[PDB]
Amino acid sequence: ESADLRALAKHLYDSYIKSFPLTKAKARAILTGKSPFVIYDMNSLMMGEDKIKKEVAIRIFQGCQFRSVEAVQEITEYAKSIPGFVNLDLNDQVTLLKYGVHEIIYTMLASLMNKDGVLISEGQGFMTREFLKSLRKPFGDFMEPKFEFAVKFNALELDDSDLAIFIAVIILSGDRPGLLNVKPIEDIQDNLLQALELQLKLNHPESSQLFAKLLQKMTDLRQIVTEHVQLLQVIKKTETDMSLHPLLQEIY
Amino acid sequence: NPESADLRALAKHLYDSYIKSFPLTKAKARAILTGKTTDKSPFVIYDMNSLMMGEDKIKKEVAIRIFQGCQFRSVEAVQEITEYAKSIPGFVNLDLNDQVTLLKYGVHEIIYTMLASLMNKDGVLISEGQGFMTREFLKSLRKPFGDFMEPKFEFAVKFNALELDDSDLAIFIAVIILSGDRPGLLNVKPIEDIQDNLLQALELQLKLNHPESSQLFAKLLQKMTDLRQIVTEHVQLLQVIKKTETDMSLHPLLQEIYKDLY
Ligand SMILES: COC(=O)[C@]1(Cc2ccc(O)c(CC=C(C)C)c2)OC(=O)C(O)=C1c1ccc(O)cc1
Ligand SMILES: COC(=O)[C@]1(Cc2ccc(O)c(CC=C(C)C)c2)OC(=O)C(O)=C1c1ccc(O)cc1
Repeated sequence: ESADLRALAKHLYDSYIKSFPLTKAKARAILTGKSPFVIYDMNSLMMGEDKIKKEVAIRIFQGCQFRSVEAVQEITEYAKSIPGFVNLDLNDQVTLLKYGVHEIIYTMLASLMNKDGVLISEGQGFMTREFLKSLRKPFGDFMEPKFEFAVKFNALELDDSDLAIFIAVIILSGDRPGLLNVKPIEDIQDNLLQALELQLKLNHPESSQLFAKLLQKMTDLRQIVTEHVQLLQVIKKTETDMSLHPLLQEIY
Repeated sequence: NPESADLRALAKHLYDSYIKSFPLTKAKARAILTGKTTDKSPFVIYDMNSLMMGEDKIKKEVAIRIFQGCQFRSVEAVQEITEYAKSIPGFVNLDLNDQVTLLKYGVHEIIYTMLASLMNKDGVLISEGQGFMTREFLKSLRKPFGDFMEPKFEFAVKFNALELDDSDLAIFIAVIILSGDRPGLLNVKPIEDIQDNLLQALELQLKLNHPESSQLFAKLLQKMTDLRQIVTEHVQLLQVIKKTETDMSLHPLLQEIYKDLY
């Protein structure tokens, strides 16, 4: 019966590796020392465009949104590999992904961050924390709360096999508004929570109450998400130069 | 068999995303139209009085109010197709300008493909299938509004005879969006590679779902010629409206789609 939880752990690890090119293992190997191009100022950014692929702060934010949409499809694919997920009411699958992707993006973004900056373009670049802080308000305070979260999150020293199960727990949240059949969602999350618990005991025997400490980080995650939504409004309200091509507006 | 297993998974994925993106499926449309039902029975608009009463029953000039109404729903349909497109594996990975190009030229061919699901020889479901507007009433509309819908009906009765279900249409409308032959595409090869995979997916789906339908795949692909022609006539008809009805307002998103279209 513990054998089924190990099978679930391995299953989610295998699907996580398939769905996400840039693992934490890979990201960590880079961040510590195929060296990446560093963006530390406007001049290094300008030259960066030759491998990054009107105003600086707006172009960066927009680029980030384009790449965020690419990640949502990777997470959607991963979600369909979670035992029981596709058997749920189709409206509930949509609800769980709509509310879940933001929490997952910031969880996985921590894998790409240290206190000094963040890997960009599947590890091709490194944009410095200071450069992002240096953008004219309100763009200068967008990434900073994410860095704060990442520093505290990365102190848990989770690996990819741990994060694979954790991400599944996030997706199967029974408290998303508008859910029609909460029972099988909580029943799957119960099984994932059991699998995560055993994973963290076996993988981190020396790490006392790591399970508890990880679940507590959900608080921080949700604050980071609501804070981003609120700052997305300040943009929509007061930004004249944000108006993209009407058909691009639709995709985002 | 392992290769064909990945094509079944792609068809599954696309159908699943089709159900999520499109509130009114062919399956629901046909259940309303084939008049089996007591709860799903539509109110029928066939004349002015039934249109007037339809205003209370369903939730300026007549021909204009109907045309302004189709405009707004077309916009809402562009939204649904755009949401579907994002779900097609590889689409959001493509160049940003090419994503815009594929949608610009693709959405109207998809609108008319899926409008067929809502049509029989006698008329078309309106207001999410609550209403039904007769083909005769639409044809009797003041020139040039009288012949906007008739070419869609002509296409629909022929297309509908292929007897495709939603699981077929999900892969077909994906094949339409990933068209490498669109004017102004910067990188064609990555589009063609996605369409290759979609076409394999469609071919196995039509073979498994329609075993006794000879060359249904080839016959479906030929219908893409008919869609192309319906869009041209539609655009020509809009040019006439702009000049004849200067007081009538086209939607910017639709204007942007129509801007320098062939
Ligand atoms: C989970 O990770 C991600 O989704 C991202 C998306 C992404 C990919 C390539 C990129 O060049 C960017 C641009 C990142 C910035 C900070 C302008 C984002 O992949 C990243 O390497 C990265 O830094 C991401 C990212 C996502 C959301 C953000 O708010 C910031 C970065
Ligand atoms: C989903 O239903 C359709 O496809 C349309 C849109 C439609 C929806 C509700 C409506 O009330 C109407 C007609 C408008 C009034 C004010 C009675 C049209 O219903 C139609 O009869 C019709 O012709 C629709 C249509 C046609 C062409 C398009 O490009 C888009 C929608």
